[PDB]
Amino acid sequence: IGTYQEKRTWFDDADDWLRQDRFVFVGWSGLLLFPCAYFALGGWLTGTTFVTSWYTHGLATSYLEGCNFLTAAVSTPANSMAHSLLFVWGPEAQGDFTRWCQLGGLWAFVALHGAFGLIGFMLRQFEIARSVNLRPYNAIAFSAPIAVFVSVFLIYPLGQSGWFFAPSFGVAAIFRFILFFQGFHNWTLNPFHMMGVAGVLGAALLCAIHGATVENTLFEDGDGANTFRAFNPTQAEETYSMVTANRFWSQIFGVAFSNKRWLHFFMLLVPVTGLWMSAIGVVGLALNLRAYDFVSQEIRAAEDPEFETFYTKNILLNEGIRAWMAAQDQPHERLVFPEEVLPRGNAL
Amino acid sequence: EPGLVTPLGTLLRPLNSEAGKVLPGWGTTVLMAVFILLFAAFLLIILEIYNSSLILDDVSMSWETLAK
Amino acid sequence: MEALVYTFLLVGTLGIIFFSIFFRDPPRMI
Amino acid sequence: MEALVYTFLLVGTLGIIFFSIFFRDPP
Amino acid sequence: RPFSDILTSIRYWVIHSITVPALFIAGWLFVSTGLAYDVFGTPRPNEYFTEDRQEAPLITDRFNALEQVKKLSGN
Amino acid sequence: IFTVRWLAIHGIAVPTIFFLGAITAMQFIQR
Amino acid sequence: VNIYGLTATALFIIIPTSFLLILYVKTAST
Amino acid sequence: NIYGLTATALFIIIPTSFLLILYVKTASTQ
Amino acid sequence: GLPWYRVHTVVINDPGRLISVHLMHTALVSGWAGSMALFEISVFDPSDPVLNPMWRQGMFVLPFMTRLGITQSWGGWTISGETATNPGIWSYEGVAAAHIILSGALFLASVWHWTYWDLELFRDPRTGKTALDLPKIFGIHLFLSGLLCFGFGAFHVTGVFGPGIWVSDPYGLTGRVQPVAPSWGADGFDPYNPGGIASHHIAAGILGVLAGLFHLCVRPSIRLYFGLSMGSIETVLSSSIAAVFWAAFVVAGTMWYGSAATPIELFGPTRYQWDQGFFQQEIQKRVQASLAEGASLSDAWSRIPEKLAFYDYIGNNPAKGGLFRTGAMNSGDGIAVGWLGHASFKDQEGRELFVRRMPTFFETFPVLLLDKDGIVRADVPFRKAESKYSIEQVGVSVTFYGGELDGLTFTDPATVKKYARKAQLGEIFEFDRSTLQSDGVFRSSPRGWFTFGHVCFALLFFFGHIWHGARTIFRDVFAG
Amino acid sequence: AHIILSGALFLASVWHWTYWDLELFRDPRTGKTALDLPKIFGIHLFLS
Amino acid sequence: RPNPNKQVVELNRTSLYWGLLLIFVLAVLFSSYIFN
Amino acid sequence: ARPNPNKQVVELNRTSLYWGLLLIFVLAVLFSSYIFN
Ligand code: CLA
Ligand code: CLA
Ligand code: CLA
Ligand SMILES: C=Cc1c(C)c2cc3nc(c4c5[nH]c(cc6nc(cc1[nH]2)C(C)=C6CC)c(C)c5C(=O)[C@@H]4C(=O)OC)[C@@H](CCC(=O)OC/C=C(\C)CCC[C@H](C)CCC[C@H](C)CCCC(C)C)[C@@H]3C
Ligand SMILES: CC(C)=CCC/C(C)=C/CC/C(C)=C/CC/C(C)=C/CC/C(C)=C/CC/C(C)=C/CC/C(C)=C/CC/C(C)=C/CC/C(C)=C/CC1=CC(=O)C(C)=C(C)C1=O
Ligand SMILES: CCCCCCCCCCCCCCCC(=O)OC[C@H](COP(=O)(O)OC[C@@H](O)CO)OC(=O)CCCCCCCCCCCCCCC
Ligand SMILES: CC1=C(/C=C/C(C)=C/C=C/C(C)=C/C=C/C=C(C)/C=C/C=C(C)/C=C/C2=C(C)CCCC2(C)C)C(C)(C)CCC1
Ligand SMILES: CC1=C(/C=C/C(C)=C/C=C/C(C)=C/C=C/C=C(C)/C=C/C=C(C)/C=C/C2=C(C)CCCC2(C)C)C(C)(C)CCC1
Ligand SMILES: CC1=C(/C=C/C(C)=C\C=C\C(C)=C\C=C\C=C(C)\C=C\C=C(C)\C=C\C2=C(C)CCCC2(C)C)C(C)(C)CCC1
Ligand SMILES: CC1=C(\C=C/C(C)=C/C=C/C(C)=C/C=C/C=C(C)/C=C/C=C(C)/C=C/C2=C(C)CCCC2(C)C)C(C)(C)CCC1
Repeated sequence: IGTYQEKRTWFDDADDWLRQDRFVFVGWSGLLLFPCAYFALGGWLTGTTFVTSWYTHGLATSYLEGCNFLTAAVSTPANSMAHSLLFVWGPEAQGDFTRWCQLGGLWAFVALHGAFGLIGFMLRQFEIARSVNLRPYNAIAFSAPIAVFVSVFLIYPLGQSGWFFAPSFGVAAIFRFILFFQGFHNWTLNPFHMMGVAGVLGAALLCAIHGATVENTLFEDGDGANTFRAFNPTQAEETYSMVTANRFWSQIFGVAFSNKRWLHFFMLLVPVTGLWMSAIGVVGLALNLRAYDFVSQEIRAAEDPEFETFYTKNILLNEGIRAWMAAQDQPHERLVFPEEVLPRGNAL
Repeated sequence: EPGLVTPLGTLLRPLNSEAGKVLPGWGTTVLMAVFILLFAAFLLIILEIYNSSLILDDVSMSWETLAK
Repeated sequence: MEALVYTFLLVGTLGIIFFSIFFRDPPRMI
Repeated sequence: MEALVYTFLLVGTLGIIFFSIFFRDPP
Repeated sequence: RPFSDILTSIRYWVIHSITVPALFIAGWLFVSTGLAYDVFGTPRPNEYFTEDRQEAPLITDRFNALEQVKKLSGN
Repeated sequence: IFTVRWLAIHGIAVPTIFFLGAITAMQFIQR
Repeated sequence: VNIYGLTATALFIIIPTSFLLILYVKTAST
Repeated sequence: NIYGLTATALFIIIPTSFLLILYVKTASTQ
Repeated sequence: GLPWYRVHTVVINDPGRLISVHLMHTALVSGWAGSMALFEISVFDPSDPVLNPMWRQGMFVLPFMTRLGITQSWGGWTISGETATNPGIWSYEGVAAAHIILSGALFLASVWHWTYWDLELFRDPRTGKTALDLPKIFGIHLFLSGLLCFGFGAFHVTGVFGPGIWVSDPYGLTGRVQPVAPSWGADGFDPYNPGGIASHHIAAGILGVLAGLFHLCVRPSIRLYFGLSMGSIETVLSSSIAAVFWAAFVVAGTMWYGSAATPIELFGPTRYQWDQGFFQQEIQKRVQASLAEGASLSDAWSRIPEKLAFYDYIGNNPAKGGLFRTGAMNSGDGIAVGWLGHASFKDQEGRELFVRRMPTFFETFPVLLLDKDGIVRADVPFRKAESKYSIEQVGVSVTFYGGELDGLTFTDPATVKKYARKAQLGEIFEFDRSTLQSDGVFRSSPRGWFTFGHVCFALLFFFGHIWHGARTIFRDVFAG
Repeated sequence: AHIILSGALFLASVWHWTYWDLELFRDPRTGKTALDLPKIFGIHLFLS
Repeated sequence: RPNPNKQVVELNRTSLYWGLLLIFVLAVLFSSYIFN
Repeated sequence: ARPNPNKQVVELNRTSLYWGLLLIFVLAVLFSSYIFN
């Protein structure tokens, strides 16, 4: 059936069945995407619904214990496990299930199955693009979320002392992670995070302007005020005036797009670059390579007691966060800070 | 038009000559799959030993292995 | 010294912005 | 690092000479 | 079989009216009988602080955590 | 009957209703 | 104030600028 | 050394960039 | 024509310029290796090998040369501080000169191959077009790689013909270049077992030779040939990028977590040795053994080598530096000079007190003096706060055993406070932050820099693999 | 003051570069560009 | 022998402006950290 | 304001480029030792 018109085998029949068009496109990558993603979602839900974190973190995080949607999470394993893969059949759990769920292995289960689900999803995007005969720019775009997930949930915990310092799958847990980076890593001051936030805000800006400009430069292709109905999806004529939009934005802003392909490629390119740079910054953080302090200003402040800048105030705030949060954030250190050593504004 | 001729090129011609030839059918794909499965099992063994998730009596999995 | 470098960088960026706004390639066949 | 920059300048001059010798434009 | 025909058929309604409440009561009993507290190891609202520790548990060693978690839980 | 659509819909629905019942039951346990 | 920082900044400003000017002049001449 | 190193770097770079720009302009038109 | 990001695509359709360009890149790499070797040899200070080792002075390529046998230098000094009896041809300067000469030869070969691109070797006699039989090229190159791997494993690492690799004791006190006997048992898969390297290289060389012979003889299947686009040069690029970023991830992991291929004498101690108090436990074990044998505290603490105490210091932790804290470790906190001896803090009642050591996370950590039980007995009252457990209020005294200050006992509250602050960081050492005008903030060892660079490169090469594989699979739509 | 003068002169130079085909530089008889060098010299010497 | 695979690189004024802006913005962002 | 008749383009052949590069590098070699003092 191929180039040389040869016979058909098991692989041919499997390929014909898998790629058959239906409501739910399975594809070859479906065998990987569907079970992994299904078990990731199931693990997250059954963990945030029944499983607790009393023994791993000393916290109560579940619906059964009385937490709502915002303060429920699947917490990471205890710091004692370090970087253990923590299989249900592993030496830690010895095959037991209730101990395994009680020991924090459900986080590792969810994270690993979700990562493989992401891989399967990108493979599915590739398969769909090949089937429809289109350039697979969607997979190139989706590369950035995978990079962010790998940097934050896998590479960073591996660089640290264990899975304990990974983000936990929950809203309040993510907020804790964010504040932890602020207090300890000075993550706001890292230039890579600056480039990432610039990219994300620029992507939102581009989306807003493109939508408004397209919707405010339509051609009068029909009667009535409801312009949405005046559009035929099979038409071969442009639905908005590129020349008018170009002139308007060149006279308002100063520079305006003149190529549709370049415009949409720029929309694709900005956020992908932003999150890739954020991922590189997080990779740098994983090894404690922090853009924490400016040596010149620190020396000047130490020498001159009258020297104050917003940078020094941020340093003081970070020190306060660290000292007041590490007491309960990291139980395995067994830190007991006397009330007289905690940093505190003396004014009271 | 003919290309440049060198004694080394004449010697090495047969290596690059048989270009594009294929073996009809599926060939040895099953053997390749078996070897891939074996390599995946071996890599899993290595990763688990190194991760301490697979403890063997002989191995120590620490710097004290250098004391043996 | 470093303040002069920062000022030069900012002035150069502003000059590039001005040149891009004004001395632009005229767009044809939009 | 003065010796380094001296050597770099001399090697650059030698490279310019070599390129002029071997990569001259045809008449 | 379009979704309109799926909804219209009475066989689906009669076969689902005997199963949906069954699943709902199964979940309600799962919570109420206390099987959830046992299968998942979630402490009951009276055994959070046992007299032995009176504090939050802290797992120490990974290899022997199997016995440590149960001795900390009071089991 | 046992098509892939049936499998997907039921696999997503049955645990959903079971967990909804579980949450409704948990809403009433006294603290 | 270190020489390394100033020279790195100067090189990073100048070399890509020269490369871009080369390419733009090549394009405009053609 | 900062003065001398900066002067040498600029003298090496800027005139070479100018000459390269002129040559690339010339070579474009065969 | 082409945009600025496609200028190198002109080489895709002819092998000769591909050979020339690859030769140019290899020449550039060799030249960088030689130049960096020369620079590091120029900057290195071999005066003190126990307190100023290579990893303390920001050496990058020097440990890699030292790992495989090169130890002596033409300047009359060895890496161990001993005099060089006979440097020989294979010295650091010799290696750098060899790399430079190789770079020049490769540059000349690249120029020649660029000049003569039209060669009859690349043209298939059947159609007279430039074509490369990628499976057979892969077979030949795999055969060569397997042969080289087997040779390196059997003759160099084993020491049958070559010098051998670097082997050290677990605590990194006495490490030298020694031949290793390959271990074929289970312990051969222990990463900290040096014989595993030789066993791996021998076995992998044999298997690579066999696989090269197979791929040289057997032709690919038609289904596989068309499925993986074996007739296109771009698929090889995608597969190679995948392989290299996998290799980079593995290498970075091994470097960060430590292995037999990254001795701590060359790359410094790791993060997890300080996290788990490795050297601290060893020092305590030695001290307890000496005390049980019967000896005074000064005698017990004077038998601890200064090297072992130096390894037990937060300053040597790779995870304490900063992204833009450039330079060697010496440029931050100065150069180590000597050991001040172990410091013991005791209150007025005579109760023994210990300082809570600083965890790796905390840039700044409060100092706490706590008893054996764990209850805090003293602390510094922040900056300008009033306390009931201040150092002078409790009357804490410090006694030094061993080191430079052996036998001394300070009671001045300022002195006790300063020594407690300096001892919360681990063992107390003397530094001279004047020769290099050190800032006083910690830097990162070459281990951390190598790990950071290679993880970033692997992460970027992942996207490279994605893009090039997408281009290969979708060649028809991309071309037209 | 010197810096501001330099900026003003830069702007004037840009303007004079943009507009060059002035009737002032055209000979009334021939209609081609010309300069009556002795008279410009006289004016400039008077000003000096 | 002349190479059939001959092509010329082009860079319009917009690309030049983008590149200059990118390099100057990167220098502005990273100068504070490089100088420290 | 119209197309200026005085329009001309500058050229610089490869020989001139080599001469200029050699002059610059030779001057730098000669004066670097003096400038570093
Ligand atoms: C025979 C020539 C030769 C020799 C003896 C050396 C020797 C050396 N080089 Mg040099 N080098 C050479 C050629 C040579 N080099 C060339 C041609 C280049 C240009 C590419 C370089 C570029 C270079 C650099 C940039 C550096 C060195 C360095 C070194 C030193 C450390 C080597 C090391 O750790 O390798 C370790 C090698 C590896 C870990 C490579 C692993 C290979 C992977 C695993 C193969 C995977 C693919 C494989 C084919 C899969 C199949 C496997 C199996 C089935 C067959 C050592 C003195 C280093 C140094 O300190 O010196 C300054 C250094 O930084 N070299
Ligand atoms: C894998 C690559 C690698 C690694 C791990 C190292 C590691 C090391 N090198 Mg080596 N080096 C390398 C490649 C590498 N080098 C190469 C390719 C060169 C040639 C340029 C050098 C040249 C070199 C010199 C000359 C010196 C070192 C030194 C060092 C040490 C200190 C590193 C440091 O200060 O970080 C600095 C880290 C950074 C500045 C982070 C930069 C990362 C971001 C992404 C840069 C982005 C810049 C961007 C374009 C914007 C620019 C803005 C503009 C104003 C500049 C360390 C052992 C020093 C040392 O002590 O050794 C004796 C030293 O003197 N290296
Ligand atoms: C084995 C490595 C390898 C090889 C051989 C290639 C080869 C190629 N790539 Mg791929 N690529 C790679 C890795 C590789 N790439 C990786 C890792 C990435 C992810 C970052 C990409 C992303 C990528 C894209 C997105 C595109 C290519 C394209 C191309 C083609 C033209 C490249 C060109 O002209 O750039 C010329 C580049 C310049 C003139 C300027 C580049 C300047 C950057 C900043 C690098 C500066 C030098 C750098 C600092 C040196 C250090 C390198 C580091 C690895 C040590 C060519 C076939 C293009 C293509 O095929 O188009 C049809 C294309 O669109 N590549
Ligand atoms: C928080 C932000 C955020 C979310 C939630 C999100 C979500 C999504 N984006 C998708 C697509 C995309 N996102 C893209 C670009 C981006 N996406 C971004 C940010 C996000 N994208 C950003 C910033 C960019 C810019 C680069 C692209 C280009 C695409 C797509 O093509 C794709 C799409 O088609 O969208 C509709 C979908 C992929 C579905 C999937 O993997 O199914 C498979 C399911 C899997 C793998 C299970 C997930 C497992 C996860 C990783 C772990 C478990 C997580 C828990 C279940 C939930 C945790 C709850 C929290 C409170 C912690 C999904 C709707
Ligand atoms: C003395 C002085 C000046 C003191 C000030 C000092 C000071 C604080 C300086 C700030 C320093 C500074 C610049 C810091 C920023 C540094 C920083 C974070 C750099 C980011 C660098 C970087 C590489 C980021 C990576 C991510 C990235 C690529 C971001 C790009 C973001 C970006 C440019 C977004 C686009 C924004 C934008 C305005 C788009 C408008 C587009 C537009 C005009 C569309 C119009 C339009 C729409 C249509 O729909 C149609 C149809 C047509 C036709 C049309 O035209
Ligand atoms: C009253 C308003 C006064 C003006 C307000 C400010 C206007 C500033 C406009 C700057 C545009 C620069 C574009 C250069 C490059 C250029 O000429 O672009 C030209 C480009 C149009 O390109 P074309 O569509 O013609 O391209 C056709 C293709 O075939 C080739 O590109 O315009 C854009 O891409 C829009 C995106 C602008 C994004 C601007 C971001 C803001 C500037 C960056 C941040 C500056 C910080 C300064 C800190 C000191
Ligand atoms: C195919 C292919 C490939 C690959 C190749 C390879 C590389 C292979 C290899 C393979 C291998 C290399 C395998 C191995 C395996 C091994 C094993 C599988 C082992 C096992 C063991 C055991 C089982 C043991 C057990 C035990 C112990 C532990 C001791 C005591 C006794 C007992 C028995 C208990 C690639 C991807 C590249 C590409 C494509 C093609
Ligand atoms: C090297 C040398 C030389 C030369 C030198 C020179 C020639 C220099 C020049 C220099 C220069 C020539 C400089 C200039 C500068 C300028 C400037 C710096 C300007 C500025 C301006 C401004 C800033 C303005 C602004 C403005 C305007 C525009 C108007 C309005 C107002 C404002 C303010 C806005 C020689 C050979 C003799 C030898 C010796 C050495
Ligand atoms: C050849 C030869 C010669 C000579 C030599 C000499 C005398 C010199 C050389 C010199 C040199 C001097 C060389 C060098 C090379 C270098 C390189 C090749 C570099 C590279 C670099 C890079 C690639 C970097 C990159 C980067 C940056 C920029 C920063 C950081 C980051 C990154 C990594 C991105 C003769 C003819 C006599 C003989 C034969 C041999
Ligand atoms: C883990 C796992 C398991 C088990 C089980 C499973 C797989 C499960 C799943 C499960 C699931 C998968 C579940 C689900 C659930 C869901 C839910 C529970 C939902 C809910 C929802 C809601 C509640 C909503 C709400 C709302 C909205 C949003 C709208 C409107 C408004 C409102 C608010 C109403 C086993 C061990 C056997 C194996 C492995 C895996």
